[PDB]
Amino acid sequence: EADCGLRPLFEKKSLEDKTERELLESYID
Amino acid sequence: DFEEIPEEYL
Amino acid sequence: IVEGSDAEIGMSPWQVMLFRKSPQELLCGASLISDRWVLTAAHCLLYPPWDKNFTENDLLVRIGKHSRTRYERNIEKISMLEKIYIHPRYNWRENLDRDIALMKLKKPVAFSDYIHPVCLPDRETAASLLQAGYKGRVTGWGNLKETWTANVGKGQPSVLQVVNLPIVERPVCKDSTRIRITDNMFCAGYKPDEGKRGDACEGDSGGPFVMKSPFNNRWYQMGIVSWGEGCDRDGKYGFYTHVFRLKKWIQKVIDQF
Ligand SMILES: C[C@@H]1CNc2c(cccc2S(=O)(=O)N[C@@H](CCCNC(N)=[NH2+])C(=O)N2CC[C@@H](C)C[C@@H]2C(=O)O)C1
Repeated sequence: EADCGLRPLFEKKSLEDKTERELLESYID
Repeated sequence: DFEEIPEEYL
Repeated sequence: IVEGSDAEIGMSPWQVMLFRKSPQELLCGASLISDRWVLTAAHCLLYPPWDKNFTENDLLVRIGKHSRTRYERNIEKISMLEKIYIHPRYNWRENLDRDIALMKLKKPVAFSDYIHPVCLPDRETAASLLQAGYKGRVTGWGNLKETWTANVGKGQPSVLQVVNLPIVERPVCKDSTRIRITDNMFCAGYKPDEGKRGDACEGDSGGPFVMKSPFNNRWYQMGIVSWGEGCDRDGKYGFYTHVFRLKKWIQKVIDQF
């Protein structure tokens, strides 16, 4: 219920951090 | 080192 | 954090600092799972072999920090502990099995752009994210090097450091230590032939090992910075507390209902 995991200055602002994609790509290898 | 925090906590 | 980077502001809003009153010093990392609960590693509060045994009155909790040493008046929040809970079967004598601990804040904290809770995984999430080869992220204010030339520099970072490490196949972990690893642990790090480095290190303990769900765009805390053999050594990896396995205990302690 409680929202969590959504960063107020990132996710919520539709911006992504500098190395976040490394995480993501590691899934679709 | 550390900058000092309010003494009420210390 | 070894071979990591400066984190961006507000990059880990759930990152908590465990501060020691006197002497004033950084004890460990930790995370905010909610408005009043903090999740850290047991060995941060209790390690008999070194006469380590902190209590609710010896520590402080600093949430919303970026800089390691500054007193960030406008952004951080300093809380006092109401009660500490260590896993009853935490094995500090042999392998640190069940290295988990919860801390109950005295007063709820106010969420902000800098202070936000991280999520705890469920069966499917844990099931699909915890797969060797997949990357996780570690954050902390601990040593930048396992070792270094005294007085010629500063082993500690100015701001929060971040590193992304891949999960390693169980068998591989098992073969790297003489230590008895349990199902309550997991390992991460690059392999010697991998061409990359990085590790958590002293001062990073208790810190969170998180992962991002592509489908729901949320961060999940899959592990806790636990133990290791030195920092950033080849053919060695970091060991994290398996948060998912210990969820029932957390659940039992918290009692939201
Ligand atoms: C089963 C562990 C294995 N190793 C150790 C133990 C106890 C003290 C020190 C060591 S260590 O110096 O090898 N490594 C540190 C730090 C390693 C950091 N690297 C990493 N996390 N990848 C350690 O694990 N610790 C855990 C126990 C605590 C008391 C001391 C120390 C810590 O401060 O990190 C028991």
